[PDB]
Amino acid sequence: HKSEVAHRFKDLGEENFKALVLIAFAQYLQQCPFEDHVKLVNEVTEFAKTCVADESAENCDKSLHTLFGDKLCTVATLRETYGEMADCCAKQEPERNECFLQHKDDNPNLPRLVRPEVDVMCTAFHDNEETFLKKYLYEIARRHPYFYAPELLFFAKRYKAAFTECCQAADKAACLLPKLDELRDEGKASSAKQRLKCASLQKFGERAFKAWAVARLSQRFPKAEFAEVSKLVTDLTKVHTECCHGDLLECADDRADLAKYICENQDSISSKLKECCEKPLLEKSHCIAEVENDEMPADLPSLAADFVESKDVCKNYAEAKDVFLGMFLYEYARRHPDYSVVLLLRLAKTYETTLEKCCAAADPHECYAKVFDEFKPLVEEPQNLIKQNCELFEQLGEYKFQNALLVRYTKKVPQVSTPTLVEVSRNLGKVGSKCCKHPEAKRMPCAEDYLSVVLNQLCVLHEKTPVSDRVTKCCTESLVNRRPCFSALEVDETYVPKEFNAETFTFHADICTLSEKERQIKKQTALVELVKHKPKATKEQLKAVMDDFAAFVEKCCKADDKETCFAEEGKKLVAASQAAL
Ligand SMILES: CCCCCCCCCCCCCCCC(=O)O
Ligand SMILES: CCCCCCCCCCCCCCCC(=O)O
Ligand SMILES: CCCCCCCCCCCCCCCC(=O)O
Ligand SMILES: CCCCCCCCCCCCCCCC(=O)O
Repeated sequence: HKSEVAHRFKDLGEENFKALVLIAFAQYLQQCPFEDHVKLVNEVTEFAKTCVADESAENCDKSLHTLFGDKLCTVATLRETYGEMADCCAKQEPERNECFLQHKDDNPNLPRLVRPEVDVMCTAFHDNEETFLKKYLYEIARRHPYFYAPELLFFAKRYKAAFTECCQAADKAACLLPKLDELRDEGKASSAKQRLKCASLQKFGERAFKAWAVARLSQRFPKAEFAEVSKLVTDLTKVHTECCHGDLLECADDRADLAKYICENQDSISSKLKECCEKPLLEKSHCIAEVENDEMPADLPSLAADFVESKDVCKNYAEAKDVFLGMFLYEYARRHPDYSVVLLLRLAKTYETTLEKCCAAADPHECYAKVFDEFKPLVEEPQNLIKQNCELFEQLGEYKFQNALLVRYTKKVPQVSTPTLVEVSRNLGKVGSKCCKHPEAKRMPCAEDYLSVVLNQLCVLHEKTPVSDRVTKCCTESLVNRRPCFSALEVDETYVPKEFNAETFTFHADICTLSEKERQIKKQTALVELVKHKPKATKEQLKAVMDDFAAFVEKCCKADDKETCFAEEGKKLVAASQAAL
């Protein structure tokens, strides 16, 4: 097109356009005040309309990167506020855009965003909807300069829906707060998935990611032929690499192109893409990436004929090893939408090892004969862990389950700080609440999806302040052995018990007025501290102390003159508990 500004403006619409321009500037000029970004947006938008009325008007022929860089270099305080970044303005466009990219601050020093009171939010939202929503969109964007813009917009619209609905309800807070919590959770989850997947693309190279994409794309598109899944894997690897580099426009064009291709070849790929492919370009790739798995073909043979009994397995494997393993993965994954991607990768890995050991042995066709028998245990491992853990979650509530995990992982890595054990145990509990309500046929993908974020959050924390050599080993391992590495952690039989500190086990009547959430975190904190002090306590002993404590709390929150109850009965509870252990 003669005018990229005009074409993007027509295709996106005025509203999406303004929001995206705001996110972009917010991500590059992370320290300018909101009203500055508003003025930049309005100026750019006005220019855009000029180009929509006539693509030949001056400057409309310029590229997007040139116009963006020009507006950046129009900020008069650029050198005072950003220093080096102002030097990018001396370069010509190919180098200028890259320089700006590099000078994005992934960790700016900005005060933590305070969630105001529900009445304050609803009042501002009603009295000034667009400034209320846009200011927050800027506050979020400036704190995630590498978060993909369009997805941030997709979140923003869900925030708008949350306020439009809840600020009319009688119990506003009961409506909104859970929704704001969900949005926050998905936001940090996604924002960490991005960083994780790029760090894997850099650490382990294109091949491993290609493997992953074969598995997931095959579960999603079982009716597609291998050549098509392979074409999509190559294009998807390109998209991810480019998006991990950072350029918004390049990444967007790559995703839009892939979406166009997938929508023109629906019959070759999937039958559940009908509506996604009718959505506007802004939502297309997003919709296609979230679509449910396609129904798998009914009359699918077993893999025995192609990958075991057939002669030429070694010939077809040495001919193009990665293509062959890709074919094995493809056939296996499209047959098992129930398996996790990582599990399929342990299968493909195992099959690769044995094909390596057997095609060089006396008789290959006999060495690799009973290979699929090797898959069974690797498959039953996550299955048994799911059955047992969801079975435990059905017995105990979410909270008591959290306490079970708390005791197990505290005994496993007692060197981890207390608040981190509490937060990991509670998060794992939430994963149990969410996935255990699916049937078995759909539980393992769920767990993986959630575990990858939880075990990810742990690892970043552990990187900043390392404590356990075993946890470091699990965090530096390949993303396929990460979860198994954590499951392999054993109780630390070398840990020296922590010194008894009376205050750690002293309780005051304020606990009676705390919210259920803060009361829970207080008791769970004391429970971790209790296991760290008496790490060798047995399940029954621990239950006895916890029972004593629970009854003690309900007695002192029910008594006249509560503080003396907590101090007296507190002394008795502690003495008795030390004696029992
Ligand atoms: C369409 C071809 C894609 C290439 C497929 C290669 C399959 C390799 C299978 C081994 C598992 C790969 C998992 C990554 C970890 C590793 O490097 O070992
Ligand atoms: C003068 C222009 C400055 C910058 C303009 C804002 C950039 C807008 C381009 C982003 C459009 C995203 C297209 C859809 C994304 C996707 O399908 O993946
Ligand atoms: C990064 C996605 C951009 C749009 C192209 C994807 C459309 C094909 C659907 C396959 C998506 C599978 C799940 C996400 C893949 C990924 O980004 O790693
Ligand atoms: C920063 C250090 C964090 C260390 C946290 C220690 C607790 C590890 C949590 C392990 C969860 C993985 C669950 C896999 C299934 C299993 O329980 O075996």
